[PDB]
Amino acid sequence: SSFKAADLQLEMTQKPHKKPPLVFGKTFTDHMLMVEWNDKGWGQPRIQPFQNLTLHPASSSLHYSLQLFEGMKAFKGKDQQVRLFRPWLNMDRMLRSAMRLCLPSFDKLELLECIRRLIEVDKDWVPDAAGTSLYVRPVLIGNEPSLGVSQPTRALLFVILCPVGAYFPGGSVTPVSLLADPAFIRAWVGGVGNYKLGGNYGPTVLVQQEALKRGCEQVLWLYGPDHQLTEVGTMNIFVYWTHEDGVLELVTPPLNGVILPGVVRQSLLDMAQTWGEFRVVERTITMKQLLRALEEGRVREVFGSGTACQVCPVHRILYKDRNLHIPTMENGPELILRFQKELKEIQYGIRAHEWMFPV
Amino acid sequence: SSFKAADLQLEMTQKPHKKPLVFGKTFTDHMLMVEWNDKGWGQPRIQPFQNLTLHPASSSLHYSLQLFEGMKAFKGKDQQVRLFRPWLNMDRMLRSAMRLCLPSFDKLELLECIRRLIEVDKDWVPDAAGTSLYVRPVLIGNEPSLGVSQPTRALLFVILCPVGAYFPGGSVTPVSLLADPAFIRAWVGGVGNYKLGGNYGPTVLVQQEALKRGCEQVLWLYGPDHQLTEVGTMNIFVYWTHEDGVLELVTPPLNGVILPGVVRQSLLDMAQTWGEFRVVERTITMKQLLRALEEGRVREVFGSGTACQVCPVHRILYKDRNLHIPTMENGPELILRFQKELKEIQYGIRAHEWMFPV
Ligand SMILES: CNC(=O)c1ccc2c(c1)nc(-c1ccccn1)n2[C@@H]1CCC[C@H](NC(=O)c2ccc(Br)s2)C1
Ligand SMILES: CNC(=O)c1ccc2c(c1)nc(-c1ccccn1)n2[C@@H]1CCC[C@H](NC(=O)c2ccc(Br)s2)C1
Ligand SMILES: *Cc1c(COP(=O)(O)O)cnc(C)c1O
Ligand SMILES: *Cc1c(COP(=O)(O)O)cnc(C)c1O
Ligand SMILES: [Cl-]
Ligand SMILES: [Cl-]
Repeated sequence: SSFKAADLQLEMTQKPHKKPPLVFGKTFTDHMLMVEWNDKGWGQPRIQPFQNLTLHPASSSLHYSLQLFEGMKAFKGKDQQVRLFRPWLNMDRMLRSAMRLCLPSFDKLELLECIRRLIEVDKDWVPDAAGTSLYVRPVLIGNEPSLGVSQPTRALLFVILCPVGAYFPGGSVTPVSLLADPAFIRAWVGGVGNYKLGGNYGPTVLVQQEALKRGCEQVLWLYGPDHQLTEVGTMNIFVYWTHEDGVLELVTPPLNGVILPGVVRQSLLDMAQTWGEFRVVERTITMKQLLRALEEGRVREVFGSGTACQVCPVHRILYKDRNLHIPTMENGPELILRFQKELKEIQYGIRAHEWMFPV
Repeated sequence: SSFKAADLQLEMTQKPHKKPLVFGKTFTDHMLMVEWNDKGWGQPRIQPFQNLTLHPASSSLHYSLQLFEGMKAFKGKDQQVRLFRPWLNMDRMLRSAMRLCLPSFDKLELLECIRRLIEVDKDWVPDAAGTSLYVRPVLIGNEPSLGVSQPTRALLFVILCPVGAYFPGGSVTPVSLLADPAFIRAWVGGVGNYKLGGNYGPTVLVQQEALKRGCEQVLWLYGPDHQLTEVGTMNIFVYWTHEDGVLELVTPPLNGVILPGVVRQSLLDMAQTWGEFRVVERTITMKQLLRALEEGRVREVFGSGTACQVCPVHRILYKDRNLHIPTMENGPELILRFQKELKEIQYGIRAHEWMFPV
């Protein structure tokens, strides 16, 4: 069974936060969704003032990382209408994460409505400046007051919101440099890298500091003896090139266990497939193929995809000691600009689309 | 710079709870709490047991900036309470902290604080055969920020649980293991060698799969040669006559996918000290185990950890095929010897530098 949006309880706040220089993830809206689960099943969902959590010191969320999260954006169009981008995919992914951690199942459409209801309550937090959005952070945590390692008998689902600025505030895509060092592993086949679980991120903090120490902005996560490019930072990685077989192609790593199935990533594949102008494939990509392709001037554009930026160009990769220039910016970046344009059009209501869910 | 035990703020409880055991559900009256931030560590405080108040954006809950430890205090016949090799836990906790970019601290200061805490709740430490006080330190990040970055805030706390005897009737009872290579606990280059919360959540579903398949625990296999790495949340040992005809005690080496257990190390030390057979840290593969079993060379297989000290293994389900492991048939002599000596040391029957008095 599941909590129902029909049973939503609303507690409006009596201490409205002073509304706003928006740094991602540091500013929170006035309300939050909160739903508890125990042996009686799910409690009633409530929207309530933004407040601290009270947790037992033995809560399984804090000892054995019984935790998962989601990340999606709500967009305010020119028509002043707020919409969520392909939220159904986030709910699908959230439910898969929950099952992987033996956390309680819920109804994806019910949570979607509760989230819709929450954003409606806090709709005046949704900025409308170009490229801005409201970031939605649903979380599901185990909350058993017990040091045993087992399926929890209690859990907490909550959602908080953050207004965020344009990822490219200059009003144009700015490329990033990547550290590609095979010493670091994000995830492995047989692991849980393909689920959006807190456990996958904690260990990356030190690696990201190492990228900074070596003059890079983000980490290119390599995997295997053959140095497969899997993801970049917290984003999916795409390469637009002419492959060894002479075919112009957009490639991204396949969903074989080490890749988080990004909503933007799936959207880019869907869009590109639909245009039908070039080959679009899911295949592994090795550092050896990339080096060769750069030597032969076959690489046009490399970029990350994710809710944060939508698509972010890469201009450099430090692989061991070798500094590799990636000619993304010298090639438009045509495909990147085309993706941003079409996504912006869809997201901000410029052109009505099944991918958008009205608040 | 670390917090100091000298600065301890004691706040005794207003209303003490009545004493009694399922592991990890009963807690004592007090807990240690220390806060960290841009001004460094606050002052440590032993305060009554109580809830944590966390910002809903806490990095402990979003990005698993969390680590823990697990160790036991034992109350001997002289009613003195002793911790088993706590310095090793402190060493391991600090390594974990550094791996997650959480604040460094002084190992001796934290141990003294834990000692002070246990002293305050000394009467919670049970003394019946096989019982102990379980000590659970935790360090968590606590940034009120969704950025994935080094936290500028953190929380170190320690809670305590009295626990019963791991074995019913004071007698080792063996377990069955599921050995399925599809499930991978940790990878070379990963963080399996640190005691981070993120390593445990993913195992919950795998343990359920184990139960569904008639087994009690998971045997964690690694690599294309199906190396035996760990069993459940414990290290794994094999006592056998090796391919070269020599009697040996073997356990996988600390190559990155193995958690360096305190009991594990103590079993190696103890067996090395007896100098009666070969003690070695070497990779163990399923192929080697199968051939050894077929040739009658395996005497005992067991796990080691703070939970039970040593736990015999009598069956492994591998590739839809049940392998009988003749551990109980062989005494289990080594297991029993290890348990007895650990027990004598732990409950003070024999003096030993491994024990830290409270
Ligand atoms: C307006 N800004 C946002 O909407 C935003 C910004 C950052 C977000 C954000 C939203 N959401 C997240 C986030 C955090 C954890 C998991 C998933 N997403 N993050 C991560 C924070 C830490 C850095 C990380 N950046 C990268 O991985 C890369 C930059 C360039 C390349 Br190529 S990769 C993004
Ligand atoms: C009296 N009991 C205890 O002191 C006790 C019991 C269990 C403990 C316990 C104390 N402390 C922990 C624990 C939990 C997480 C990390 C480390 N230890 N655990 C784990 C709980 C989940 C099951 C796990 N068991 C195993 O892995 C195996 C049993 C037999 C073999 Br062979 S393997 C132990
Ligand atoms: C969330 C996430 C993605 C995909 O992001 P979307 O916003 O769903 O496109 C990719 N990789 C990692 C590591 C992530 O955490
Ligand atoms: C804690 C732990 C060990 C070692 O336990 P000790 O009690 O330190 O001997 C081994 N393996 C795993 C997976 C653990 O969590
Ligand atoms: Cl969709
Ligand atoms: Cl020691």
